[PDB]
Amino acid sequence: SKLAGKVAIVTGASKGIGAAIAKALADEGAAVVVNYASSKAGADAVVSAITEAGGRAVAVGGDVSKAADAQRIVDTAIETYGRLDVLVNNSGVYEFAPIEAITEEHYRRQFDTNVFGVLLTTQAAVKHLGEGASIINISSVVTSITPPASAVYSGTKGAVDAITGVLALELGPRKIRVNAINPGMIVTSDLEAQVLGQTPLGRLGEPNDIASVAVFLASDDARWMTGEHLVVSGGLN
Amino acid sequence: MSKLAGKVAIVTGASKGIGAAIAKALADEGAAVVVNYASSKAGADAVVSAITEAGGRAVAVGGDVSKAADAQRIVDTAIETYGRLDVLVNNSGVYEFAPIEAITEEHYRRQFDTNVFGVLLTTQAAVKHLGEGASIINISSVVTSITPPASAVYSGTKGAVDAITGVLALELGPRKIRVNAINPGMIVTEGTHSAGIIGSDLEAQVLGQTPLGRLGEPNDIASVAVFLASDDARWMTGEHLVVSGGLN
Amino acid sequence: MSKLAGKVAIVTGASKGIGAAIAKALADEGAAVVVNYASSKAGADAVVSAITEAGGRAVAVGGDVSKAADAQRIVDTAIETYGRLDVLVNNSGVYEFAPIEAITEEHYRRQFDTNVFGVLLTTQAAVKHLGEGASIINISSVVTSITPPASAVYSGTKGAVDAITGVLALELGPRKIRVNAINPGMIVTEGTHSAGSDLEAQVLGQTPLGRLGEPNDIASVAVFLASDDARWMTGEHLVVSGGLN
Amino acid sequence: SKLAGKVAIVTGASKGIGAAIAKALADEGAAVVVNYASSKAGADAVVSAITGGRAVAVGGDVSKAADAQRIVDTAIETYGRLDVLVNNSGVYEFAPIEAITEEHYRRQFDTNVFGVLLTTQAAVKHLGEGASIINISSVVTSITPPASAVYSGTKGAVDAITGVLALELGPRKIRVNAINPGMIVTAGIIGSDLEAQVLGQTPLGRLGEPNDIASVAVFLASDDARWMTGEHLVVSGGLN
Ligand code: NA
Ligand code: NA
Ligand code: NA
Ligand code: NA
Ligand code: NA
Ligand code: NA
Ligand code: NA
Ligand code: NA
Repeated sequence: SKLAGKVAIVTGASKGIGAAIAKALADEGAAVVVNYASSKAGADAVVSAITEAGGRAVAVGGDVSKAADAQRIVDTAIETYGRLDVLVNNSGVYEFAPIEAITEEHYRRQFDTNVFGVLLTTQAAVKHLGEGASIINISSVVTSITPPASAVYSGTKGAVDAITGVLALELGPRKIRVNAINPGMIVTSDLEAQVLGQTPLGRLGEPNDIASVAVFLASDDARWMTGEHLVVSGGLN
Repeated sequence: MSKLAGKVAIVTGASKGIGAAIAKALADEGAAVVVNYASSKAGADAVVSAITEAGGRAVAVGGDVSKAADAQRIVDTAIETYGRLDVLVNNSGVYEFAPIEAITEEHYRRQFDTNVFGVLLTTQAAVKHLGEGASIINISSVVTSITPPASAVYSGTKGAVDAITGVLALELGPRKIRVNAINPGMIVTEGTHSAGIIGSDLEAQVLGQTPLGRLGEPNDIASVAVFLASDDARWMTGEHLVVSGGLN
Repeated sequence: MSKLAGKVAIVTGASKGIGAAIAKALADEGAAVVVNYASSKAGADAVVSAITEAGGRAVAVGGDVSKAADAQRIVDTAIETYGRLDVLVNNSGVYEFAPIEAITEEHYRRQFDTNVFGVLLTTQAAVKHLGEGASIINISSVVTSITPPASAVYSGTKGAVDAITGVLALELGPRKIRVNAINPGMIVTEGTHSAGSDLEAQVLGQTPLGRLGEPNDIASVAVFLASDDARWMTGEHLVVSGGLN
Repeated sequence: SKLAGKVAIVTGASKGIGAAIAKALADEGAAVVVNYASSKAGADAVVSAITGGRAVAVGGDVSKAADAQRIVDTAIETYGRLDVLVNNSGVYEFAPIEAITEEHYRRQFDTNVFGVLLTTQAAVKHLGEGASIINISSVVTSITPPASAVYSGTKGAVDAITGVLALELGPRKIRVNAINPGMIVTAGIIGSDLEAQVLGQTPLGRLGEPNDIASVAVFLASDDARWMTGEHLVVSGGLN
């Protein structure tokens, strides 16, 4: 198993992409700290699924935009499993608005979680990370396609892309890898039909389309990649 | 003929450095310029006197682009003073470096509020007065290409600016308002290259990676701003022009 | 003040379209222009007449940039006629589309030889006369960003031009010679917009600025890059497609 | 096993990157046609190393249309199918602009570009839903080093070809992606000096090895990459 003995944290992992990454990491033998912001029951079902199949996992509630919660999520990993190897920053929220409608709260809520939350969780994690560790930031294909009415959301993801490249260089001497995945629209309307029509591989994405890439980046198979942004959108860029 | 004859521009963060040089260069091409400053009134007054002494029009206005009321007042100043608005240069920006271990909430908020939110607020207030042929220029940074260690917050702000540039290019395209970014390299005091000064270890390191063999000075950026502001760039929108002497 | 007063430029493939508009636009800023054509002598002669009748200096020279001797003669024409060389615009280029199944050796070679080897041979000849402040402008294409179906060879060639631009910027930077690319979108006959095909319609629908590009859209960016206004830009690739990328 | 029942072709596979890719893919259950331009011994060695699995050596120069076709026919004749193509066959030569010749241009573009197009063209007949094409390009398309105009040009062309074919073959659900390797140690003062200079610019603090590329090829060949096409993965230890 690619991640035997390793320990991963996945933020935003009660549902959807985060949930699928937590399970796929466990399938390769990582113990997984399943952080949830919203739905506790979803996270408990992720833990139950991991543990039923012979894995180890633990759910932990918390809001990554708050320094104390970010720290507690990292502590959980160490207090429960004694080590940390992989961080998946997946906690993200989204809201669209044209330039005329953008409010301060629209700006703050998204930057606080999508950017400051990545920084706080990563800062907390870095204390425990050494040679071979892998940090995976979940960004979005919007940094390539930058759609109308997405200035703040795409703004947050542009910030994540840049942070990924900074930390790759900064943490390189410590041999900690930092990469991004830039997913397309992932289904867990007009937009779905539009996006489908622009998607070369002829379907909409699913959570496990992202999960398999996160596992690759988490594993030693990606030991010579850092600072990369992998667009996982079925060909849309 | 002057490229910006009869036009009006706002330049945010224009008391010094790049923004000051941009204001002067836009005025040189006939634009009347609202010189916005965050706290150096004396700097902005100097830029206005240099503009008017050279035969141009300009007016200083103080205000924090991160505060909606100040964003609106900066834009009102253009319309009240000159009757119209054609060019917005979002240059207000602050910078601070820190490794991941030293990042704090205030370090994060201060840079994002000014370098991101201030761009959105100023642009939001301006667009109600922009029509076909208008040009918004966002001053980003070469850090979005080279992403140096200990710049996670700063570079993050500029990544955000780069993506906002793309979004608004698409969003404002049907109104025929252009939106582009300039991504400056490290910029040093005007006269540095003529004085033969390498000022610091950081300057030396960037200079060693700069193909053109010096560091940029403010007028290096200003001339690109005028280009993007003019009709010469009419078929460019959503671009990010790295202006670093070849460092990327 | 004319931005290129006293400078000398070469524009390859300048008998029509983008090339022609670039030649006229450089001369409008005071450059003397060597107007190179591959086939159409009459196109080049009318570009020259247009320039001289507007008070500038220009000369036509026929030649195939994919042949070393012709690339060298194009450059020697600048030096013999005007004494110097400051600006090279590598615009000569051909295109042909074809799906992978249909690609032929001739379809590959003709495009690579003109679009890539021609740029190399011309730049090579020019560099012998370029000094500080020189500017080399390669005409690439938006296809390097959008990479459309059935353009493997053509996009291949422009992808090569994009890379060569980055290499030569680093390579010639210590000599203070700038090297940049323009990556035009689809460009149609001048006047098509003001006047009012299915591919044209498709590309128009995908263009944020609401029309198709015309040659002067490219020309004015070429003048910028040729000038001292762009003195702090080298190795860049400017997409000039009305926002399509 | 990620590529159980699948068949792969890897071009220029007698040494270095290509050989390591061939062993990695067969390690996941794929039958590998191991193309070599010259070193039959190396290729045979690779095949021997493989035979847990299945493999067959084949000589050919992908720049020559008939050789490219025979590489693909070898796959179909020996194993009945074709699922993965790795276009690795590459020559490299460096020269500053003053030193560029017609022969230096042609030999690189013929193998690094026309050979990719010929081999791909032969192969696509046989490729269906879930097939994966992997083009080995180079980090040079990001870093564009001096004295590499022709070699970086070839790789810039491969990057663009990758994008075109991802969109072109999308409707058939054939994926097309590139790896952009950094310097992979696989001479004299020139090699040592270069190695130190690249090490110093490499954030992960060593030089690349062939397996560093191989493991990424196996990912792109596999279904784990089923939602990626038209991508270019830099595998350089962080140098870009
Ligand atoms: Na885009
Ligand atoms: Na695309
Ligand atoms: Na970079
Ligand atoms: Na570079
Ligand atoms: Na694309
Ligand atoms: Na786009
Ligand atoms: Na580069
Ligand atoms: Na880099």
